[PDB]
Amino acid sequence: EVKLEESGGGLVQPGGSMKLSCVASGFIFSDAWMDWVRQSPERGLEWVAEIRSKANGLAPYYAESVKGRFTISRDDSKSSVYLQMNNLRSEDTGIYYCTSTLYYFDYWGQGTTLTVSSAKTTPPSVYPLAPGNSMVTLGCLVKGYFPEPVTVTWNSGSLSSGVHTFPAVLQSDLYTLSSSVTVPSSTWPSETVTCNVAHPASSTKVDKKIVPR
Amino acid sequence: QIVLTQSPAIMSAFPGERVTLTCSASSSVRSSYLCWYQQKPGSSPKLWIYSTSKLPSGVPARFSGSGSGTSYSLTISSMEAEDAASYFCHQWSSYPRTFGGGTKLEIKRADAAPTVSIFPPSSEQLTSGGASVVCFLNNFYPKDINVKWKIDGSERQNGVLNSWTDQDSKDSTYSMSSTLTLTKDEYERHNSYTCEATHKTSTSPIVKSFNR
Repeated sequence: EVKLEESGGGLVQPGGSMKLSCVASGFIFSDAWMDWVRQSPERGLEWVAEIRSKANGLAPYYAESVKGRFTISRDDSKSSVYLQMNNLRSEDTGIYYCTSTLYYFDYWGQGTTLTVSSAKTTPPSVYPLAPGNSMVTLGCLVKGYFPEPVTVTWNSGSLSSGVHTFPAVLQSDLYTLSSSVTVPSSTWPSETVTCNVAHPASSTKVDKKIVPR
Repeated sequence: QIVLTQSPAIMSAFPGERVTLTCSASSSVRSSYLCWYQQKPGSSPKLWIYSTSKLPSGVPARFSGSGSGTSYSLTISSMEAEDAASYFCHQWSSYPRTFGGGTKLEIKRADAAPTVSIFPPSSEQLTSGGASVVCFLNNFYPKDINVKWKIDGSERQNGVLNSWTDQDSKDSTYSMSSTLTLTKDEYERHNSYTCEATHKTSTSPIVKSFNR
Protein backbone atom coordinates (compact mmCIF):
# COMPACT_ATOMS: atom_id res chain seq x y z
CA GLU A 1 0.00 0.00 0.00
CA VAL A 2 1.02 3.64 -0.49
CA LYS A 3 2.47 5.22 2.65
CA LEU A 4 4.30 8.48 3.42
CA GLU A 5 5.73 8.56 6.96
CA GLU A 6 6.53 12.11 8.08
CA SER A 7 8.79 13.23 10.90
CA GLY A 8 10.89 16.17 12.05
CA GLY A 9 8.07 18.40 13.29
CA GLY A 10 7.83 20.12 16.63
CA LEU A 11 8.63 23.46 18.23
CA VAL A 12 11.51 25.71 17.14
CA GLN A 13 12.49 29.24 18.11
CA PRO A 14 12.28 31.99 15.46
CA GLY A 15 15.43 32.06 13.37
CA GLY A 16 16.14 28.37 13.99
CA SER A 17 16.42 25.50 11.54
CA MET A 18 14.65 22.18 11.17
CA LYS A 19 14.41 19.34 8.65
CA LEU A 20 11.18 17.57 7.72
CA SER A 21 11.65 13.99 6.55
CA CYS A 22 9.22 11.86 4.55
CA VAL A 23 9.83 8.14 3.96
CA ALA A 24 7.82 6.66 1.09
CA SER A 25 6.78 3.04 0.68
CA GLY A 26 4.50 1.10 -1.64
CA PHE A 27 5.44 2.56 -5.03
CA ILE A 28 8.42 3.39 -7.25
CA PHE A 29 9.64 6.48 -5.38
CA SER A 30 12.03 7.51 -8.17
CA ASP A 31 9.10 7.82 -10.61
CA ALA A 32 7.07 10.19 -8.42
CA TRP A 33 7.13 13.95 -8.06
CA MET A 34 7.35 14.95 -4.40
CA ASP A 35 5.68 18.02 -2.90
CA TRP A 36 5.43 19.74 0.46
CA VAL A 37 2.20 21.61 1.27
CA ARG A 38 1.39 23.69 4.36
CA GLN A 39 -1.98 24.20 6.04
CA SER A 40 -2.21 26.84 8.75
CA PRO A 41 -5.13 28.63 10.45
CA GLU A 42 -4.01 32.03 9.14
CA ARG A 43 -2.51 31.20 5.72
CA GLY A 44 -5.01 28.58 4.54
CA LEU A 45 -3.68 25.78 2.34
CA GLU A 46 -0.52 26.70 0.45
CA TRP A 47 2.01 24.81 -1.63
CA VAL A 48 5.55 25.02 -0.20
CA ALA A 49 7.95 23.17 -2.48
CA GLU A 50 8.30 20.53 -5.19
CA ILE A 51 11.04 18.28 -6.55
CA ARG A 52 10.54 16.23 -9.70
CA SER A 53 11.72 12.76 -10.66
CA LYS A 54 15.22 12.09 -11.98
CA ALA A 55 13.83 11.41 -15.47
CA ASN A 56 12.06 14.80 -15.36
CA GLY A 57 15.29 16.72 -14.71
CA LEU A 58 15.18 16.68 -10.88
CA ALA A 59 14.33 20.39 -10.79
CA PRO A 60 13.13 21.98 -7.53
CA TYR A 61 10.51 24.72 -7.25
CA TYR A 62 9.70 26.89 -4.24
CA ALA A 63 6.97 29.21 -3.07
CA GLU A 64 8.02 32.85 -2.89
CA SER A 65 7.71 33.13 0.90
CA VAL A 66 10.21 30.27 1.42
CA LYS A 67 12.60 30.77 -1.51
CA GLY A 68 16.16 31.03 -0.20
CA ARG A 69 15.32 29.64 3.25
CA PHE A 70 13.90 26.21 2.33
CA THR A 71 15.70 23.49 0.37
CA ILE A 72 13.85 20.41 -0.90
CA SER A 73 15.88 17.32 -1.74
CA ARG A 74 15.33 13.63 -2.38
CA ASP A 75 17.23 10.39 -1.81
CA ASP A 76 15.82 7.77 -4.18
CA SER A 77 17.96 4.97 -2.73
CA LYS A 78 16.30 5.61 0.64
CA SER A 79 12.88 6.45 -0.87
CA SER A 80 12.93 9.67 1.14
CA VAL A 81 12.24 13.35 0.53
CA TYR A 82 13.42 16.15 2.82
CA LEU A 83 12.55 19.80 3.42
CA GLN A 84 15.43 21.60 5.18
CA MET A 85 14.38 24.95 6.65
CA ASN A 86 16.70 27.74 7.80
CA ASN A 87 15.78 31.06 9.41
CA LEU A 88 12.33 29.88 10.42
CA ARG A 89 9.74 32.61 10.95
CA SER A 90 6.41 32.74 12.76
CA GLU A 91 4.61 32.60 9.40
CA ASP A 92 5.98 29.07 8.83
CA THR A 93 3.85 27.55 11.60
CA GLY A 94 1.39 24.93 10.42
CA ILE A 95 0.71 21.34 9.43
CA TYR A 96 3.08 20.19 6.68
CA TYR A 97 1.95 17.42 4.33
CA CYS A 98 4.31 15.36 2.20
CA THR A 99 2.66 14.36 -1.09
CA SER A 100 3.58 12.11 -4.02
CA THR A 101 2.34 12.45 -7.60
CA LEU A 102 2.34 9.60 -10.13
CA TYR A 103 0.53 10.28 -13.42
CA TYR A 104 -2.41 12.45 -12.24
CA PHE A 105 -2.82 10.57 -8.96
CA ASP A 106 -1.73 12.40 -5.81
CA TYR A 107 -1.31 10.89 -2.34
CA TRP A 108 -0.87 12.87 0.89
CA GLY A 109 0.72 11.85 4.16
CA GLN A 110 -0.85 12.45 7.55
CA GLY A 111 1.20 15.62 8.06
CA THR A 112 3.34 16.82 10.94
CA THR A 113 3.00 20.07 12.88
CA LEU A 114 5.78 22.66 12.87
CA THR A 115 5.50 25.54 15.35
CA VAL A 116 7.84 28.54 15.20
CA SER A 117 7.47 30.45 18.46
CA SER A 118 9.47 31.89 21.33
CA ALA A 119 7.22 30.14 23.85
CA LYS A 120 8.44 26.99 25.61
CA THR A 121 7.07 23.47 25.34
CA THR A 122 4.48 22.89 28.07
CA PRO A 123 2.90 19.50 28.80
CA PRO A 124 -0.87 19.47 29.36
CA SER A 125 -2.83 18.89 32.55
CA VAL A 126 -5.48 16.21 32.00
CA TYR A 127 -8.45 16.32 34.37
CA PRO A 128 -11.33 13.81 34.45
CA LEU A 129 -14.93 14.99 34.03
CA ALA A 130 -17.37 12.69 35.85
CA PRO A 131 -20.98 13.70 36.59
CA GLY A 132 -22.12 14.86 40.00
CA ASN A 133 -30.75 8.44 32.59
CA SER A 134 -30.18 5.66 30.05
CA MET A 135 -26.95 7.25 28.76
CA VAL A 136 -24.15 9.06 30.59
CA THR A 137 -21.59 11.56 29.32
CA LEU A 138 -17.99 11.61 30.54
CA GLY A 139 -15.15 13.91 29.59
CA CYS A 140 -11.52 14.90 29.78
CA LEU A 141 -10.22 18.46 30.10
CA VAL A 142 -6.78 19.01 28.55
CA LYS A 143 -5.52 22.35 29.84
CA GLY A 144 -2.40 24.46 29.49
CA TYR A 145 -0.26 22.91 26.76
CA PHE A 146 1.99 24.19 23.98
CA PRO A 147 2.35 23.72 21.12
CA GLU A 148 -0.32 22.07 19.03
CA PRO A 149 -1.47 19.40 18.82
CA VAL A 150 -2.86 16.93 21.34
CA THR A 151 -4.67 13.76 20.30
CA VAL A 152 -7.51 12.31 22.37
CA THR A 153 -8.87 8.77 22.11
CA TRP A 154 -11.10 6.75 24.43
CA ASN A 155 -10.34 3.20 25.62
CA SER A 156 -7.47 2.99 23.11
CA GLY A 157 -9.92 3.75 20.30
CA SER A 158 -12.36 0.94 21.13
CA LEU A 159 -14.72 3.74 22.26
CA SER A 160 -15.19 5.63 18.98
CA SER A 161 -18.92 6.41 18.75
CA GLY A 162 -20.41 9.37 20.59
CA VAL A 163 -17.04 11.14 20.91
CA HIS A 164 -16.78 14.91 20.47
CA THR A 165 -13.27 16.37 20.71
CA PHE A 166 -13.45 20.15 20.51
CA PRO A 167 -10.95 22.48 18.83
CA ALA A 168 -8.32 23.97 21.10
CA VAL A 169 -8.81 27.52 22.38
CA LEU A 170 -6.08 29.93 23.44
CA GLN A 171 -6.10 30.77 27.16
CA SER A 172 -3.21 32.57 28.90
CA ASP A 173 -0.87 31.86 25.96
CA LEU A 174 -1.58 28.12 26.29
CA TYR A 175 -4.02 25.75 24.60
CA THR A 176 -7.06 24.13 26.20
CA LEU A 177 -9.62 21.66 24.87
CA SER A 178 -12.08 19.07 26.11
CA SER A 179 -13.35 15.73 24.85
CA SER A 180 -16.74 14.21 25.66
CA VAL A 181 -17.91 10.63 25.21
CA THR A 182 -21.49 9.37 25.58
CA VAL A 183 -22.00 5.74 26.59
CA PRO A 184 -24.88 3.61 27.88
CA SER A 185 -25.24 3.49 31.65
CA SER A 186 -24.96 -0.32 31.49
CA THR A 187 -21.27 0.01 30.55
CA TRP A 188 -20.01 2.54 33.13
CA PRO A 189 -18.87 2.38 35.82
CA SER A 190 -19.31 -1.40 35.45
CA GLU A 191 -16.58 -1.26 32.79
CA THR A 192 -13.80 1.32 32.82
CA VAL A 193 -13.72 4.45 30.66
CA THR A 194 -10.29 6.00 30.06
CA CYS A 195 -9.17 8.89 27.86
CA ASN A 196 -5.76 8.69 26.17
CA VAL A 197 -4.27 12.18 25.75
CA ALA A 198 -1.06 12.42 23.72
CA HIS A 199 1.11 15.53 23.40
CA PRO A 200 4.03 14.63 21.10
CA ALA A 201 5.97 17.89 21.44
CA SER A 202 6.57 17.14 25.13
CA SER A 203 6.56 13.36 24.52
CA THR A 204 3.76 13.07 27.07
CA LYS A 205 0.79 10.74 27.32
CA VAL A 206 -1.82 10.58 30.08
CA ASP A 207 -4.29 7.70 30.39
CA LYS A 208 -6.89 9.27 32.65
CA LYS A 209 -9.54 6.93 34.06
CA ILE A 210 -12.97 8.47 34.67
CA VAL A 211 -13.92 7.22 38.13
CA PRO A 212 -17.30 8.28 39.57
CA ARG A 213 -17.33 11.06 42.14
CA GLN B 1 0.50 33.65 -9.67
CA ILE B 2 -2.92 32.22 -10.48
CA VAL B 3 -5.22 33.20 -7.63
CA LEU B 4 -8.16 30.83 -7.14
CA THR B 5 -11.37 32.22 -5.62
CA GLN B 6 -14.11 30.00 -4.18
CA SER B 7 -17.34 31.89 -3.51
CA PRO B 8 -19.33 31.48 -1.43
CA ALA B 9 -17.12 30.15 1.38
CA ILE B 10 -20.06 28.45 3.14
CA MET B 11 -22.86 26.61 1.37
CA SER B 12 -25.79 24.56 2.63
CA ALA B 13 -27.90 21.99 0.80
CA PHE B 14 -30.80 19.67 1.51
CA PRO B 15 -30.34 15.89 1.31
CA GLY B 16 -30.79 14.81 -2.30
CA GLU B 17 -30.31 18.31 -3.71
CA ARG B 18 -27.98 19.08 -6.60
CA VAL B 19 -25.03 21.20 -5.43
CA THR B 20 -22.45 23.17 -7.43
CA LEU B 21 -19.25 24.77 -6.12
CA THR B 22 -17.41 27.28 -8.28
CA CYS B 23 -13.71 28.08 -8.65
CA SER B 24 -12.63 31.30 -10.38
CA ALA B 25 -9.05 31.70 -11.62
CA SER B 26 -7.32 35.03 -12.17
CA SER B 27 -5.70 33.74 -15.38
CA SER B 28 -6.19 30.73 -17.63
CA VAL B 29 -5.61 27.24 -16.21
CA ARG B 30 -5.02 24.20 -18.40
CA SER B 31 -7.89 21.83 -17.66
CA SER B 32 -5.61 18.80 -17.19
CA TYR B 33 -4.05 20.50 -14.14
CA LEU B 34 -7.17 21.72 -12.33
CA CYS B 35 -8.20 19.43 -9.48
CA TRP B 36 -10.40 19.38 -6.38
CA TYR B 37 -9.53 18.08 -2.90
CA GLN B 38 -11.95 17.06 -0.16
CA GLN B 39 -11.03 17.37 3.52
CA LYS B 40 -12.97 16.10 6.50
CA PRO B 41 -12.04 17.06 10.08
CA GLY B 42 -9.07 15.21 11.52
CA SER B 43 -7.83 14.00 8.14
CA SER B 44 -5.58 15.10 5.30
CA PRO B 45 -7.06 16.49 2.08
CA LYS B 46 -7.82 13.77 -0.48
CA LEU B 47 -7.75 14.15 -4.26
CA TRP B 48 -11.43 14.16 -5.19
CA ILE B 49 -11.51 15.27 -8.84
CA TYR B 50 -8.54 15.35 -11.21
CA SER B 51 -8.12 16.87 -14.67
CA THR B 52 -11.27 19.01 -14.25
CA SER B 53 -13.76 16.14 -14.60
CA LYS B 54 -12.16 12.76 -13.79
CA LEU B 55 -12.80 10.83 -10.56
CA PRO B 56 -10.11 8.84 -8.75
CA SER B 57 -10.97 5.45 -7.31
CA GLY B 58 -13.21 5.48 -4.25
CA VAL B 59 -14.89 8.80 -5.11
CA PRO B 60 -18.66 8.24 -5.47
CA ALA B 61 -20.14 8.59 -8.96
CA ARG B 62 -22.50 11.41 -7.92
CA PHE B 63 -19.48 13.75 -8.06
CA SER B 64 -18.57 15.43 -11.34
CA GLY B 65 -16.55 18.39 -12.54
CA SER B 66 -16.53 20.80 -15.44
CA GLY B 67 -15.15 24.11 -16.64
CA SER B 68 -12.39 25.63 -18.72
CA GLY B 69 -10.10 28.64 -18.96
CA THR B 70 -10.71 30.63 -15.78
CA SER B 71 -14.02 29.13 -14.58
CA TYR B 72 -14.43 25.65 -13.08
CA SER B 73 -16.97 23.84 -10.95
CA LEU B 74 -17.55 20.71 -8.89
CA THR B 75 -21.03 19.19 -8.84
CA ILE B 76 -22.84 16.74 -6.56
CA SER B 77 -25.87 15.36 -8.38
CA SER B 78 -27.51 14.49 -5.04
CA MET B 79 -26.20 15.84 -1.74
CA GLU B 80 -25.59 13.21 0.94
CA ALA B 81 -24.60 13.49 4.59
CA GLU B 82 -21.08 12.16 3.99
CA ASP B 83 -20.49 14.94 1.43
CA ALA B 84 -20.45 17.64 4.14
CA ALA B 85 -16.79 18.69 4.23
CA SER B 86 -14.27 21.27 3.01
CA TYR B 87 -13.55 21.42 -0.72
CA PHE B 88 -10.52 23.12 -2.25
CA CYS B 89 -9.79 23.75 -5.89
CA HIS B 90 -6.18 23.61 -6.97
CA GLN B 91 -4.10 24.29 -10.07
CA TRP B 92 -0.62 23.14 -11.03
CA SER B 93 -0.70 24.48 -14.58
CA SER B 94 1.56 27.45 -13.79
CA TYR B 95 3.90 27.59 -10.89
CA PRO B 96 3.59 28.46 -8.05
CA ARG B 97 0.90 25.85 -7.47
CA THR B 98 -2.08 27.45 -5.73
CA PHE B 99 -5.17 26.43 -3.77
CA GLY B 100 -8.50 28.14 -3.39
CA GLY B 101 -9.69 29.45 -0.06
CA GLY B 102 -11.97 26.43 0.32
CA THR B 103 -15.70 25.94 0.74
CA LYS B 104 -17.37 24.33 3.76
CA LEU B 105 -20.32 22.37 2.39
CA GLU B 106 -22.91 21.50 5.03
CA ILE B 107 -26.15 19.53 4.83
CA LYS B 108 -29.50 20.61 6.24
CA ARG B 109 -31.41 18.41 8.66
CA ALA B 110 -34.17 18.52 11.26
CA ASP B 111 -33.88 20.74 14.32
CA ALA B 112 -32.51 18.96 17.39
CA ALA B 113 -32.23 20.01 21.02
CA PRO B 114 -28.75 19.81 22.60
CA THR B 115 -27.91 17.18 25.17
CA VAL B 116 -26.44 19.31 27.97
CA SER B 117 -24.00 17.99 30.57
CA ILE B 118 -22.28 19.93 33.35
CA PHE B 119 -19.13 18.86 35.20
CA PRO B 120 -17.57 20.34 38.35
CA PRO B 121 -13.85 21.01 38.82
CA SER B 122 -12.13 17.73 39.60
CA SER B 123 -10.22 17.26 42.84
CA GLU B 124 -6.98 16.96 40.85
CA GLN B 125 -7.48 20.49 39.51
CA LEU B 126 -8.46 21.80 42.96
CA THR B 127 -5.18 20.45 44.34
CA SER B 128 -3.27 22.51 41.77
CA GLY B 129 -5.18 25.74 42.47
CA GLY B 130 -7.59 26.31 39.58
CA ALA B 131 -11.22 25.38 38.98
CA SER B 132 -12.76 24.86 35.54
CA VAL B 133 -16.47 24.04 35.26
CA VAL B 134 -17.27 22.31 31.96
CA CYS B 135 -20.53 22.23 29.99
CA PHE B 136 -21.13 20.18 26.85
CA LEU B 137 -23.99 20.99 24.45
CA ASN B 138 -23.93 17.96 22.15
CA ASN B 139 -25.78 17.12 18.93
CA PHE B 140 -27.96 20.12 18.14
CA TYR B 141 -29.13 21.84 14.96
CA PRO B 142 -28.99 24.53 13.69
CA LYS B 143 -25.51 25.76 14.62
CA ASP B 144 -26.94 28.95 16.18
CA ILE B 145 -27.24 28.43 19.94
CA ASN B 146 -26.53 30.35 23.15
CA VAL B 147 -25.22 29.23 26.53
CA LYS B 148 -25.25 30.98 29.90
CA TRP B 149 -23.99 30.29 33.41
CA LYS B 150 -25.28 30.93 36.91
CA ILE B 151 -23.48 30.73 40.26
CA ASP B 152 -25.84 30.47 43.26
CA GLY B 153 -28.45 32.06 40.99
CA SER B 154 -26.32 35.05 39.97
CA GLU B 155 -25.89 35.32 36.20
CA ARG B 156 -22.30 34.88 34.99
CA GLN B 157 -20.63 35.99 31.77
CA ASN B 158 -16.88 36.48 32.32
CA GLY B 159 -14.29 33.73 32.20
CA VAL B 160 -16.22 31.71 29.61
CA LEU B 161 -14.58 30.11 26.57
CA ASN B 162 -16.56 28.33 23.84
CA SER B 163 -15.55 25.87 21.13
CA TRP B 164 -17.60 24.44 18.24
CA THR B 165 -17.11 21.22 16.28
CA ASP B 166 -17.71 20.82 12.58
CA GLN B 167 -20.95 19.29 11.33
CA ASP B 168 -21.03 15.60 12.21
CA SER B 169 -20.86 13.05 9.41
CA LYS B 170 -23.66 10.66 10.44
CA ASP B 171 -26.38 12.83 12.05
CA SER B 172 -25.24 16.22 10.67
CA THR B 173 -25.42 17.90 14.09
CA TYR B 174 -23.09 20.33 15.85
CA SER B 175 -21.58 20.23 19.32
CA MET B 176 -20.19 22.95 21.57
CA SER B 177 -18.13 23.15 24.75
CA SER B 178 -18.39 26.00 27.26
CA THR B 179 -15.72 26.24 29.95
CA LEU B 180 -15.88 28.61 32.93
CA THR B 181 -12.48 29.15 34.57
CA LEU B 182 -12.20 30.41 38.15
CA THR B 183 -9.78 30.37 41.05
CA LYS B 184 -9.98 27.70 43.74
CA ASP B 185 -11.03 30.39 46.23
CA GLU B 186 -13.91 31.73 44.12
CA TYR B 187 -15.19 28.21 43.46
CA GLU B 188 -14.97 27.32 47.16
CA ARG B 189 -16.91 30.45 48.16
CA HIS B 190 -20.03 29.20 46.34
CA ASN B 191 -22.02 25.98 46.12
CA SER B 192 -24.59 25.96 43.29
CA TYR B 193 -23.50 26.00 39.65
CA THR B 194 -25.78 26.00 36.61
CA CYS B 195 -25.29 25.82 32.84
CA GLU B 196 -28.27 26.41 30.57
CA ALA B 197 -28.67 26.39 26.80
CA THR B 198 -31.14 28.60 24.94
CA HIS B 199 -31.97 28.78 21.24
CA LYS B 200 -33.28 32.25 20.39
CA THR B 201 -36.12 30.64 18.39
CA SER B 202 -37.38 28.91 21.56
CA THR B 203 -38.34 29.74 25.14
CA SER B 204 -37.86 26.52 27.15
CA PRO B 205 -34.11 26.17 27.85
CA ILE B 206 -32.12 23.05 28.68
CA VAL B 207 -30.73 23.48 32.20
CA LYS B 208 -28.19 21.39 34.12
CA SER B 209 -26.82 22.10 37.58
CA PHE B 210 -24.84 20.74 40.51
CA ASN B 211 -23.98 21.62 44.11
CA ARG B 212 -20.43 21.72 45.46
